[PDB]
Amino acid sequence: KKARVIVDKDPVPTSFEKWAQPGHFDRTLARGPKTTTWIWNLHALAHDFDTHTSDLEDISRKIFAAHFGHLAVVTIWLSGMIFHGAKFSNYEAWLSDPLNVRPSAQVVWPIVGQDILNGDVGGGFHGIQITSGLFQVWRGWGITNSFQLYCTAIGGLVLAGLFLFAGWFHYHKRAPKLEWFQNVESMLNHHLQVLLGCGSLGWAGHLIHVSAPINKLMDAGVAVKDIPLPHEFILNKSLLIDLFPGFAAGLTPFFTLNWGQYADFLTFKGGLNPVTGGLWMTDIAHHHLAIAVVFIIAGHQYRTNWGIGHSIKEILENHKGPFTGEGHKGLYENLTTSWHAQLATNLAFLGSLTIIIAHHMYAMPPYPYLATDYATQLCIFTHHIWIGGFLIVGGAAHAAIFMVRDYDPVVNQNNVLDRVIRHRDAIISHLNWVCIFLGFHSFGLYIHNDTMRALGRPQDMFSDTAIQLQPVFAQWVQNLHTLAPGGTAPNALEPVSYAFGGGVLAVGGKVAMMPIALGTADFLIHHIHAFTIHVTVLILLKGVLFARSSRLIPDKANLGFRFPCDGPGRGGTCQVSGWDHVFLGLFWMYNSLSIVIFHFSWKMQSDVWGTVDAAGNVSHITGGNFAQSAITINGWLRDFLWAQASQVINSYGSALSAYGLMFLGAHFVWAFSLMFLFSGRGYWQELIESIVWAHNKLKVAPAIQPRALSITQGRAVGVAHYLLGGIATTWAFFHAHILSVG
Amino acid sequence: LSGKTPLFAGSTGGLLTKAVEEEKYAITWTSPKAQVFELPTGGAATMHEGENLLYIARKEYGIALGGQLRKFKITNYKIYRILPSGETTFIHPADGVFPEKVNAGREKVRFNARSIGENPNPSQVKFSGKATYDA
Amino acid sequence: FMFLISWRGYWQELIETLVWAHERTPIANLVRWKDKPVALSIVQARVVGLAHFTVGYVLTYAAFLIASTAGKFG
Amino acid sequence: LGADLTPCAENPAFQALAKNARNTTADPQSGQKRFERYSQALCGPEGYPHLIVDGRLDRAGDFLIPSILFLYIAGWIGWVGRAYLQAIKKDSDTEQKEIQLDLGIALPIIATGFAWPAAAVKELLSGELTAKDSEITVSPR
Amino acid sequence: SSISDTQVYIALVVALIPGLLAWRLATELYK
Amino acid sequence: SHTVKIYDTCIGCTQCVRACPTDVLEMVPWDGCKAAQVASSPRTEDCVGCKRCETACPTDFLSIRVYLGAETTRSMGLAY
Amino acid sequence: DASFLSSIFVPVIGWVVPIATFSFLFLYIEREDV
Amino acid sequence: NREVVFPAGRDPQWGNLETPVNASPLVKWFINNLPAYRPGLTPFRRGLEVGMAHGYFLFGPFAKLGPLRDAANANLAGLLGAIGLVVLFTLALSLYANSNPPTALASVTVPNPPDAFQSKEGWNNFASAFLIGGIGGAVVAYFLTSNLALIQGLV
Ligand code: CLA
Ligand code: CLA
Ligand code: CLA
Ligand SMILES: CCCCCCCCCCCCCCCC(=O)OC[C@H](COP(=O)(O)OC[C@@H](O)CO)OC(=O)CCCCCCCCCCCCCCC
Ligand SMILES: CC1=C(/C=C/C(C)=C/C=C/C(C)=C/C=C/C=C(C)/C=C/C=C(C)/C=C/C2=C(C)CCCC2(C)C)C(C)(C)CCC1
Ligand SMILES: CC1=C(/C=C/C(C)=C/C=C/C(C)=C/C=C/C=C(C)/C=C/C=C(C)/C=C/C2=C(C)CCCC2(C)C)C(C)(C)CCC1
Ligand SMILES: CC1=C(C/C=C(\C)CCC[C@H](C)CCC[C@H](C)CCCC(C)C)C(=O)c2ccccc2C1=O
Ligand code: SF4
Ligand code: SF4
Repeated sequence: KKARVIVDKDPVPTSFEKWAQPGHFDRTLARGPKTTTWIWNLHALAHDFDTHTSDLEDISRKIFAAHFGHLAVVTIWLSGMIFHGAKFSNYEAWLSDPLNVRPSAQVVWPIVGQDILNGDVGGGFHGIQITSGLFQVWRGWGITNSFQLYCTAIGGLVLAGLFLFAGWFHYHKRAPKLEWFQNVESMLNHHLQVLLGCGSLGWAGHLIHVSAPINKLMDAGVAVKDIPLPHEFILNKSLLIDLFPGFAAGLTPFFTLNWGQYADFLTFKGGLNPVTGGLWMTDIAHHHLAIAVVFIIAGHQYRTNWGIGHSIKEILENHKGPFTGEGHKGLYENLTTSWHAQLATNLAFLGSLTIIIAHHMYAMPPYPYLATDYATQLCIFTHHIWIGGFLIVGGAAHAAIFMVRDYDPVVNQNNVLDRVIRHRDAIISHLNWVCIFLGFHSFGLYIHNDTMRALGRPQDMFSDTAIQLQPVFAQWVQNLHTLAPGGTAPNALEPVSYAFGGGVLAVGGKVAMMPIALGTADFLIHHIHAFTIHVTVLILLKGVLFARSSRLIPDKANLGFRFPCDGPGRGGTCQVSGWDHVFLGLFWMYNSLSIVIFHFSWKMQSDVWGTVDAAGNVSHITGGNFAQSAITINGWLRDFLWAQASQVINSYGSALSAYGLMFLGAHFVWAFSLMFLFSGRGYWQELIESIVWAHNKLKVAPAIQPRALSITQGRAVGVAHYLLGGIATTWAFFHAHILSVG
Repeated sequence: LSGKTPLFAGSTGGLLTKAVEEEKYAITWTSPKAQVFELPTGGAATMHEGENLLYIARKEYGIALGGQLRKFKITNYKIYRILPSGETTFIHPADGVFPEKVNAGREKVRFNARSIGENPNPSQVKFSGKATYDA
Repeated sequence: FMFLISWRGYWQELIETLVWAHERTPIANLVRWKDKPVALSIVQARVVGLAHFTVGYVLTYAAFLIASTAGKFG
Repeated sequence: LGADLTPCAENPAFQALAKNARNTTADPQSGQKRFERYSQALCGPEGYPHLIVDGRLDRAGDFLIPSILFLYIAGWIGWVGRAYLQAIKKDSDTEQKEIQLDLGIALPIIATGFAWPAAAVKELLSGELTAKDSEITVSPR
Repeated sequence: SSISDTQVYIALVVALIPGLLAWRLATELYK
Repeated sequence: SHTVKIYDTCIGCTQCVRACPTDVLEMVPWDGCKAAQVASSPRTEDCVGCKRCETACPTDFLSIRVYLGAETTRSMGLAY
Repeated sequence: DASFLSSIFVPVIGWVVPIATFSFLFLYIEREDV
Repeated sequence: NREVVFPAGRDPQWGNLETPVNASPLVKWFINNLPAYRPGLTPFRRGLEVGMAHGYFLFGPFAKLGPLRDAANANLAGLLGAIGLVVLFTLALSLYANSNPPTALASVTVPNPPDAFQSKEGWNNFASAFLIGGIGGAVVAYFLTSNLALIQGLV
């Protein structure tokens, strides 16, 4: 079979008839409400397209149209951010003085007293200081004025409307068949070549011609108005050759493989730019050129209409071995017939990738004047770690939904999925053991330290001045990274990051990046991280492996993915569903990532960030107290939570007062979650009975009868408010501390 | 009992020490063909053409398995209780007819000849062996 | 909050794997339980969680009350 | 009245707060006009105007005027909602008309709702305000 | 300062009396 | 064991017997309804107590009730 | 001079009373006699 | 190229898998000749060897990590800690014995456990032996560490 385009013309007519029919998509919701449960079921089932239809082709058409709608709203968001940078911003004042103007969009309208939020953010401007780092991104793009931002935002609005029209079009006018979607080899070839490689090659073209000359003239310190417009680097080639002399040879050393001529603008410098604290733009251009060539080559692996290439089915069927039976026979049919299986894989690995992106962008700061902006460095790290954790829990949810709905025992017969099902007790009991071991020997060491320090016995602590736990392996790896330029990496000048070694790089008196030394407190907190991830993995993997059955409830897959219980019998069977494991794992994901971002914040403020003396002495923000206070719980209470929340609670009557308001409002939402978490719905339904009596008395009872929330909805609301309140608390705390001390 | 054990490579989900010490269960069925089903302990197995015999830890496992043997249109499944004395008793169906169908010779057990709002108060039955639901 | 938020059937399915691991491990095979390990019951868990909640409530406030007053006034 | 309530116009802390008044709106004299309006309230020793809610007519604007204003608007909203639910319980599918509003039924009701006290008193005296205790459901005692 | 040692030993020997009486009451309440 | 009772508001729709995951219930002949059958619970020693029977029962305020009681190996649903 | 009593009673109350109490109660709740 | 993971006893119905970790001839050699499972031993002989080894290793963490590990009394405090914990273990074994305990289980690795661990008297003989072995193993670890300077000095 060949990859080709077959399209149904006009499947679904465009009409507003069904907008007047709420819940037209489900056959049980189309009858209309009798209780208020109907209203919540309309939203829980709105995007559950397996419950809409049973046909995979219409499911796939719905998914492909809804993606264009989502791309439309994301492009509206991005063009909105660029429009605010165009109009309501101090971006042009920030370009002239990147070290003393604080980045601001979002002017606040003067009404009931709220114009106190328009702080003195510098550059002759009042507004809310932003921490999203858009200023640095537009700086690294080489944008020099507001008009280019207006052009970019108008083009983003056009592109968003174009996505929205494409979503109308591929559901109502020209909708693809089922076999158009199942050309996974064609889609992988096109994504790896065009969507990644051609995109990275065009971006390397922009970086070579627009971003690097303009940022090089900025680092020379010319002016914002004397730097020419970037089409005058294409028309007048002498402006390139004055900056980058490798352009004098033209395109002839590219085709004759004399690539060392291009070493002016395709460097391998390694470290950071000493003017901006960012990565070298020639390193970034060279990165995208290499990555583009690798992606274009990689997108030729898979067989399409011309015989050459691979069947992914034939690759997966050959990777069996003596331990794993049939190997990966059947996994191709799982991933080509189940959208939930694909969403599980892409959601898990996209979340893992965002956590990698967060770890990479603090230590190797890409953007000009990003590393000295400690507010942006804290906020984008924590933001992408939260996006990572949520997407990983989503991948676990959709793995369990695959296992309940789309799992076929005939396809998955003595393969690696069938073999992990058939020894799930061994996997889960060893993970149970691992989690208990990691808990005792991570947290119990903190409890030991608390008790020894409180009992007046600090010579018995696990610390650097007592019983030591040095991270010998991580120290060894950082030594190998410090010694890589000239040694294992001979064509690198400076190390990849200064986090491993190489010395303090100061920009504007502040530390951009310096070596992050690892000791007993760092040993302890990395095992806290290992513990909390393993427990989260225990909960989610247990919910995926036991989604269909356990020893307790054999026919669990008949009950569904999402169900409250199977009654008070068998001792009580509450929260056995895979959904309930996603529920319980969201809290441990929260626990883990809160400790990750707290580790980050206090390790950076204690041991990296700070002001550099003119001699060369580094004076950190919290003064190096991580080594002796991050080893007890009392230290993390006092010296981190009590000491650094001084700026969010003293923030009233100032420009940071919305952060104190969000701090208290988030504690409110957090505590308000616990009414839903700690209770059950029999109480609430019985209270609604007496309130419905008082309405029947005054003839105000509604025909849509009031019901308490379902057991699943009560759990969902409880975890949504718990996460919302806790994350917004840490958000307001981080913002109000790091906009004041850094 | 008679039957061939279905073809699968074993699991950690199967029979534990409860089987050799207090109770073990077994389900037998006859299949027109060899076909893949899902074990109650997790995993794919193949039933044989002809009679089968699969041991299970609990009675509920065999009722879930016989519930998915309705989907293959196999309705002659029998469940046996097996004690460590070797004593095998036939439990389901116990009458020979499935319990969904009315068969004669079946007597009422635990029927109350009243509606449920007509139970006595707990204080009316206090300090005696009887409960409010007992007759 | 563990006993108040996580409910029973999770823990019962987890204890079943711990029972498997104990009965399949060598030398630990030599001993086992006279009473079968089960998860706490639903009411029991409400009891234990509320007991924890209120003991922690009382001890946290009594530590703060005593210490904040007696560090200022003896 | 109680706990050092001087007038605002005589309180030195009020006069000290009025010099550093923040502007509420874009009007450059919102703070000055705010303290000139608040100068007739009673004032604690910290400078802030305290309100008196016991019902005396010297301080009717503190709580008595907003009470009448709220109770009128809240009775409007509640009486209009009661009238709409009673009007739709006869039109052959009541539950569908609660999520999809009949504007031709609701909008004359929200126009009519200005006279909810007279309508409520006529509803009360005619025995149409309440249902009987034998007519509406209860649970076993 | 405090009380003498003999008073402490007398208090302990006297506390043997409600200990024995509490043992007898707790065993009698059990049956 | 647990106790499973049946009251005379039964209409014999057989749904509790179909809902039962451990074969506690069965249908016996009767003359008290149009379907001419009741539920009966002879195997209450196999009752796990999961109350699927009460969920399946359609009569307003159930014709079948489970009264939870002394817990055994079968009623706790233990495979060990 | 009766402060030596604490070095008897606190280790008794911390180790000897728990071990004897738990040992009796373990053997009692597992016994099939009473 | 062939399968390495099997059901135990060629019956797939038990909660059992013969794996390389479970049923290697080297692993089955080692577990079956551990004194818990070695043929030809009385319950006293099993408890005595188990006790000797446990007292010997349990000397270590008390001596090198305890409160007195930097004092001159470090090794004797470690000996007293190991002997106290051996005595607590003996008390636990005697409570397990006198509770009329359940029988020891065969597994994939051990086809047949000894009859020592099937009754109350075999466990009581085991615990009586475990006490003696434990105190002896802790004492021999105490003398080999506290006199390790002299033993190196003899060379
Ligand atoms: C690419 C991302 C992605 C996609 C496409 C889906 C898609 C889907 N998921 Mg899913 N999921 C994701 C990520 C994703 N998920 C993540 C990250 C998690 C982990 C939390 C989950 C966890 C999850 C569960 C646990 C379940 C699904 C389910 C579903 C299906 C139906 C959902 C529905 O109808 O929406 C309904 C959506 C709503 C009613 C909106 C809920 C409101 C949210 C929770 C509040 C957000 C707060 C806001 C951001 C901040 C405050 C704003 C406020 C103040 C205004 C659908 C296939 C369900 C299913 O059965 O699938 C078959 C199901 O039970 N998902
Ligand atoms: C038609 C609207 C309406 C009316 C007249 C009443 C009337 C009453 N409610 Mg109420 N209630 C309503 C809607 C309404 N309810 C809704 C929608 C809810 C769910 C949120 C409740 C939930 C509720 C509770 C939980 C309680 C009452 C109670 C009461 C009584 C005391 C007053 C009070 O506490 O108000 C408080 C009511 C609220 C805070 C609900 C908010 C009211 C909404 C916002 C306005 C509704 C207007 C409607 C949507 C507009 C339709 C107009 C039409 C033209 C389309 C009184 C009989 C109490 C009682 O029994 O005391 C004896 C009590 O405990 N109510
Ligand atoms: C759970 C983590 C943890 C750890 C590792 C420690 C560790 C320690 N504590 Mg401590 N403590 C903790 C939690 C912890 N504590 C908590 C939660 C409290 C409660 C407040 C205390 C209260 C406390 C007190 C009061 C004291 C200590 C003391 C000590 C030290 C000596 C204890 C000793 O002799 O151990 C004895 C250990 C054993 C008998 C067994 C060790 C376990 C072995 C090594 C496991 C080996 C498994 C092996 C790898 C498997 C083999 C496989 C096989 C095939 C070969 C030691 C450094 C004492 C001290 O002086 O501090 C320096 C002391 O006085 N602790
Ligand atoms: C989910 C995360 C898993 C990590 C858990 C870690 C410990 C758990 C181990 C449990 C034993 C599982 C039994 C395996 C199942 C089993 O049958 O084993 C046999 C299996 C090979 O099986 P076959 O040879 O049949 O496989 C052939 C086909 O299956 C296709 O490969 O070998 C393993 O994979 C062992 C290696 C796992 C070791 C993990 C290495 C992790 C590498 C980390 C690299 C990180 C970056 C490092 C940079 C420095
Ligand atoms: C930011 C943004 C935006 C913009 C964007 C843009 C502006 C883009 C562009 C893009 C581009 C502009 C791209 C391009 C690319 C290119 C490419 C990708 C090319 C390549 C080529 C090649 C591959 C070559 C080939 C060859 C060879 C190799 C040799 C032989 C010959 C030839 C030449 C054929 C918008 C508005 C949307 C919205 C908002 C945001
Ligand atoms: C196998 C193996 C292993 C392991 C090892 C170990 C685990 C060991 C142990 C070891 C030990 C743990 C040892 C022990 C020893 C002991 C001894 C050496 C003892 C002795 C004792 C004695 C001799 C005593 C005696 C006595 C006395 C003196 C007095 C009186 C009493 C008595 C008689 C008892 C590893 C992993 C590495 C690797 C692979 C292989
Ligand atoms: C508080 C609580 C409730 C009570 C909450 C309920 C009944 C839902 C909340 C009421 C909604 C928000 C009322 C919405 C009514 C109208 C939509 C309001 C319209 C007003 C207009 C101005 C829009 C539960 O039902 C419940 C169920 C299961 C476990 C825990 C709990 C639980 O903790
Ligand atoms: S307490 Fe609630 S969730 Fe738990 S078994 Fe009962 S009804 Fe189900
Ligand atoms: S509670 Fe469960 S086992 Fe018992 S009769 Fe009802 S459905 Fe059957």
